[PDB]
Amino acid sequence: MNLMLALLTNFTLATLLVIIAFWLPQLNVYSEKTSPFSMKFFLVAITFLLFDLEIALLLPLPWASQTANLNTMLTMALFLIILLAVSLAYEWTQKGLEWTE
Amino acid sequence: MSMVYMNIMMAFTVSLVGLLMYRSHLMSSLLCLEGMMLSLFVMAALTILNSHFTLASMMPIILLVFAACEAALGLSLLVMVSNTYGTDYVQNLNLLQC
Amino acid sequence: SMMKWNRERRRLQIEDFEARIALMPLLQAEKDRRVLQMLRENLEEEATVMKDVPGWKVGESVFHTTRWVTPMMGELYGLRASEEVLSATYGFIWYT
Amino acid sequence: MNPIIFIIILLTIMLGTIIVMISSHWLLVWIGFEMNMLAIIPIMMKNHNPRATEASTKYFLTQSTASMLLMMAVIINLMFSGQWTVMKLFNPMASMLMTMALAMKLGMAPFHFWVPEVTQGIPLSSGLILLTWQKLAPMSVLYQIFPSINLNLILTLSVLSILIGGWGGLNQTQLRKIMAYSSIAHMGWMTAVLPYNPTMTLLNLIIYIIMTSTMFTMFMANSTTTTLSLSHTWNKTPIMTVLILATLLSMGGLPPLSGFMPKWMIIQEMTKNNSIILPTFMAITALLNLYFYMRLTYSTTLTMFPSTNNMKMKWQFPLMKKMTFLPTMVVLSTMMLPLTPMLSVLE
Amino acid sequence: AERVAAFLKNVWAKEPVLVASFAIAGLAVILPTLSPYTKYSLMINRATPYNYPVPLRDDGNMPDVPSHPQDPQGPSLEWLKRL
Amino acid sequence: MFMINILMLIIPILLAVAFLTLVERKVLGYMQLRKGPNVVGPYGLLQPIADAIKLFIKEPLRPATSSASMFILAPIMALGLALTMWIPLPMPYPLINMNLGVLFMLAMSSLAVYSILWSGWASNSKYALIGALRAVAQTISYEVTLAIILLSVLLMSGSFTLSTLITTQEQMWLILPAWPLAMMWFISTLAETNRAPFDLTEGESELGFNVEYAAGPFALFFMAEYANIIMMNIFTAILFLGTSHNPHMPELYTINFTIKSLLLTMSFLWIRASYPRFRYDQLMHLLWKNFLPLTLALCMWHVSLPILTSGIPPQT
Amino acid sequence: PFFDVQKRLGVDLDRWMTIQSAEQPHKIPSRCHAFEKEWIECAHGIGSIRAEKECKIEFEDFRECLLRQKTMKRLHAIRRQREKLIKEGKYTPPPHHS
Amino acid sequence: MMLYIVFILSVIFVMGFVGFSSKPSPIYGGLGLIVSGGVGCGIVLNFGGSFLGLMVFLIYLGGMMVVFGYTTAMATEQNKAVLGAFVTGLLMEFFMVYYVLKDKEVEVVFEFNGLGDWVIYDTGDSGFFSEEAMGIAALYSYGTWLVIVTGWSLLIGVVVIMEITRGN
Amino acid sequence: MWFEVLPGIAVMGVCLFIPGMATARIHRFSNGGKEKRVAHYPYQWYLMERDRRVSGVNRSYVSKGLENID
Ligand SMILES: CCCCCCCCCCCCCCCCCC(=O)OC[C@H](COP(=O)([O-])OCC[N+](C)(C)C)OC(=O)CCCCCCCCCCCCCCCCC
Ligand SMILES: CCCCCCCCCCCCCCCCCC(=O)OC[C@H](COP(=O)(O)OCCN)OC(=O)CCCCCCCCCCCCCCCCC
Repeated sequence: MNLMLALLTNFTLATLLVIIAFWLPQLNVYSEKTSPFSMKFFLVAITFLLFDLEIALLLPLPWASQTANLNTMLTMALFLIILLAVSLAYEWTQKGLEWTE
Repeated sequence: MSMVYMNIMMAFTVSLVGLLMYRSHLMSSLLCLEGMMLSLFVMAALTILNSHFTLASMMPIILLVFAACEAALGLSLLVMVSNTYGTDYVQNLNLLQC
Repeated sequence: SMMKWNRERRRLQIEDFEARIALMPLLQAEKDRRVLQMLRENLEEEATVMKDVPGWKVGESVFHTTRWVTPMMGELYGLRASEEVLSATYGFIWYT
Repeated sequence: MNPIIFIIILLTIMLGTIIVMISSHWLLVWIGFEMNMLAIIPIMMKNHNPRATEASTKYFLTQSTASMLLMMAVIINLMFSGQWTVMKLFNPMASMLMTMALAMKLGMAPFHFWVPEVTQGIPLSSGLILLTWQKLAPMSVLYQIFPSINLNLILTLSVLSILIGGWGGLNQTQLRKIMAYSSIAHMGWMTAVLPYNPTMTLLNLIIYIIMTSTMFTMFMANSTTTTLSLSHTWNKTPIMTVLILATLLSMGGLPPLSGFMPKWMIIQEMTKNNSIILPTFMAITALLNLYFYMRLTYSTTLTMFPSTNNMKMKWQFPLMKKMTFLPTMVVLSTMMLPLTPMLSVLE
Repeated sequence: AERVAAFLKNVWAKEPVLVASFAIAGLAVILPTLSPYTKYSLMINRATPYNYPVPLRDDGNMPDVPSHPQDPQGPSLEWLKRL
Repeated sequence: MFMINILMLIIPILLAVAFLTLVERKVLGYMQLRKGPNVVGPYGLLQPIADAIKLFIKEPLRPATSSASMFILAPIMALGLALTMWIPLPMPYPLINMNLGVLFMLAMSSLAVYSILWSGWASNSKYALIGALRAVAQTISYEVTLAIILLSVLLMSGSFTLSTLITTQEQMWLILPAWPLAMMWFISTLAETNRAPFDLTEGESELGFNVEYAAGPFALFFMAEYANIIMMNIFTAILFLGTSHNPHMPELYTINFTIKSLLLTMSFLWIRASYPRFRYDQLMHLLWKNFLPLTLALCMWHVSLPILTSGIPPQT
Repeated sequence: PFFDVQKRLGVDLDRWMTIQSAEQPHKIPSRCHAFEKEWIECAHGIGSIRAEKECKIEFEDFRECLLRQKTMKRLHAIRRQREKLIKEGKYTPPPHHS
Repeated sequence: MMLYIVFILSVIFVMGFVGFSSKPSPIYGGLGLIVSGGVGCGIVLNFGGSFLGLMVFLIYLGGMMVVFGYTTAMATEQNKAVLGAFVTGLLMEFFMVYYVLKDKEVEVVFEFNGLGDWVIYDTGDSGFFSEEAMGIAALYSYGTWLVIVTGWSLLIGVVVIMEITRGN
Repeated sequence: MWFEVLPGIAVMGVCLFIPGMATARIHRFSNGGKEKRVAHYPYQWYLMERDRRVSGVNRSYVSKGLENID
């Protein structure tokens, strides 16, 4: 219940400031004023997604070090990170990480 | 089953029907495809956690990783469709009738 | 420095874990008597509530086997106050 | 595309299909399918033209939807049985979605509208993978869950496939569409005998792969994709027309060629189960396939169509295409009937 | 002998960051094999008692299983107090 | 009493952000051989209050936005999430004692990109959208290193609990065993919060995304942005400059911990005054070609180092 | 499997997560470990044609521990009967149930 | 009404799905899918899954959904059918909620119950660890085969997407 | 001079001290002068709920010692 109140208070407070911000100066009456897809940007987002997913597989590492099979665990932990570095090398050499046309 | 399962199971049905009825945009359907995996993610996690199927606690994460990789491949095709006809409308993708 | 301090922390965890082991027999005995009591308390109310129902057996098992089956939340706190049920279901998940 | 990346992508298509066949867990089966779909799209986009882009899109949407239904069946099966093992499903609703998910992946009617269009929009080599290799993974799962498949559903999908493959093929002049409808028709035979004797499902699959691979290989040698362009072959490579005639006759089931063996054994395993109406209707409807096969034999080998003047410049060069295993595949497609009892090696 | 020195001294001048990255990653893969303390990591992990030590019914022929926690028989964590 | 606790956390945060504007203007002034605000109140102590009132009684624009509902959702989300990232901070006792607090802060921090993206849409300007896309690509790129670096540090701590980082540093600061990670964590926090030398949004002559906002709505984006500057420097001190906790005198912890958190916040102002600005293609190369190779290599080193020394921390 | 490579090579690729009564880390049991064990040992070796008839008693118990369908029907009946007697003055909850 | 938090969240879960399933403009469709994701995590948290619930925020909402919105703003060129579908969806949800709250038993394909989700929770736990966390950490000790195939697929995703997007 | 920058730092410094000082005091006020109990794992929660039943008053922080044992 505590975490629920904390979220309710923060967003309720933010909404109040926003609406009274759009209305408090409107208590004033000012005269009415009257009167390309980029490919490289997309590749940054996709590269982040595939890297972000691989991070999801690495988050449980601290708990994985508590096992009695450290030899197996340490072998796969270094395999995931090595594979993550192989993806970076492939993009680097294939001109993926460039911003020049 | 239980009361919560009904809404999760009915949320998958809504997304499936949403995916099988395109309106105009291709981006709209990909969202209905990623809604389907969200319902499957929650439904599986509810089953695994409730039954204390310990070793299956990693399955929902694997479901999320592959489903997002598939989603990335879907967005790439959408981009290459838009770079050709200027928009992501499905009616343009009608050359293969003949 | 980190190796030394982490090694001392593992010796502290074992000491803290062994205290739990030394107490589990007493806690298990208490839990067994508390679970059985609540099952019997529900059995009485079921008998009173359904003494005149067309073909109802009081405390009839829904399993073919006669093996002991761990009760679920519905069987223990079926007819208890909402606040007590709320604590025993979401109390841990909602603590802080 | 770099040659090394082409090998890597192909081995990933194979690895996806192999994972499905060696897995005792529904999660690894699903992972196998996902790895397979991810790797095959780049070989469909390799020519970089709008039609390829459209074909890759229609394939992604179909296979993505099919995989979501399959994963829904697995979870329902987990709720009602508490296990992941690759075997009979324990809920009738799980079986329906699982059976329908695989039907969409295979291309069976009425989930068939993508096979003619995807096969038309991609090169011949990509179509060969699509129509032969991509059918191994779904058939492996059907081989294992057939004890719980709804009989009226699997036999209803089989009958529609035979009909729709037959009628669809009559109105085609493009070679890639003709093979696509031919592929739908032969799928119905494989799934019709599945409830009765799964061994004959594999035999019909093996024979179909050999015959289909022979046709695509011969089309790729002359770079022919239309009926008319195939009719100039007699004036360029006369031998290749005799091989096309023999294979087309084989695919139609005419004895004493190899393509009569599966139709022969499937009719046997259905009459043992007192199924007389279905095999007769299946066999008669297959004459539609024999018709538009015979039409290609009239415009390719049994008649000499008009030629063009520039053809004379082709006579001065040889065939530099690979034509891998073509001599071996063509013989297996025509001269295996005397070895019919060898199907026991598949048991 | 001179080829390697020329190669190493060039990446160290043009790409010091990458030279550091591969050296650090290379040590992460090698030292655990040669480290004599890697065996103590497994022993510490096996010594941590998450579960309850369920006792064994006594049959008479079990001289290696103590009758009481403070008996000298059974595994000992003396090596851990000194590590 | 918990409701009183929430207000005892929110209001002081906003007041701290209000007077951070003053301190920033005066530290920058003295590094530039001038003074900064010293007329509005003694030593400019009333300058923050004057600025607040002025913005909230100034007429807002609200142009012909394509939505007019994202234009109001963006500042709510930015400020709402900025205050939410404070609730698990042990100072030394958290308001909410989460078991996975370190993971909670990553999760909430990755949602702050939407307010940047939504405000881009609402502006209805094609150019303002380009500025939003560059800012978004910057934020997601540099939170790859935040996640991996954090994982590397927690391998010496053993949990995602934020109060366990206090125990881990009960004999020595983690800055000593992990200073290379601290360097790339500190710079990664500047890029996340669009701070110089990484402020291309506010870096005129190349672009910002919050250009169509004025008056109160603009102040809401400003307040959220500065509350994140304090929060990230409080996170850094807990992570790399652990303060000893005495259960009988918790105020002793808070004073020492606040001084560290201020010194790291002033370092942000110090760095703004000293360096020129990165180019967009150059801060991306600083991440994908320099930090990420080292972060991945150090992650391998920190997974193996505890094993080969027999120094794996306890799970609990 | 279609191909039994795992059994031929004696390598456990994916059989460790197939059933919830297998070996779990720290010996954590599933809620229905006993029921799954009983059904598995009943149906072992006799093929699925026989197990569908000669191990039906165990299977129904296993499915009762998974979805708890029968129990929720019984609790639902008791709640209705108590509610019916509650709104007639004919029932009195004891002090420790309130 | 706090004992039925899971069911209340599930009702909001469905309403969000009816939001983007009706397919409003992609900008609003993605907005509705973020709300469902947040509600989806809320349900998973209340069943004991904390790591799994938070993984939804970090990877699904803060990951994929950011790429979806990022790609929409750059490749989407910022009716009766939408309203008709949206109203049709809510009515079915209302009737399903109405009946399961009236007789507490509904039969649509499956037999659903209406007592409350709390009735199936386990009644005993005294561990010094998180069972969910232990299972996920087993990915490295038990899931050797899973790690290899998952990692290879992610690596192939990088190769494949660069091939598709080159255009030449 | 430079020391005229300090007064702004003191106000900013004091505002960052109140949240830490307030939480520590409020916990002790609401927990009978002790630190708030920390229950990250199920075992700790089980003990805390047991303390609630043993206190007589339904409060986890009222400790009963030997004087409660016969
Ligand atoms: C025994 C085993 C030991 C294993 C570990 C061994 C480690 C050995 C040391 C490894 C190197 C240490 C890593 C340092 C980080 C290097 C990152 C890098 O990419 O450098 C090159 C990068 C860029 O390098 P570059 O731009 O010159 O060129 C890169 C390469 N070429 C030439 C090809 C392009 O440097 C930067 O990061 C730029 C800095 C931006 C401005 C930052 C302002 C600094 C303000 C002062 C802050 C001080 C830190 C405060 C910390 C406070 C924390 C509480
Ligand atoms: C056994 C388990 C571990 C197995 C690991 C196997 C997988 C490794 C994954 C590594 C990550 C992928 C990186 C691969 C790409 C290598 C760099 C490359 O692509 O080559 C580009 C480079 C271009 O050359 P150019 O720029 O024209 O001229 C100057 C070059 N120096 O061309 C070059 O000249 C670069 C030269 C090749 C780079 C070799 C890197 C070797 C790294 C090993 C170092 C280990 C040392 C550890 C000991 C340290 C002791 C202090």
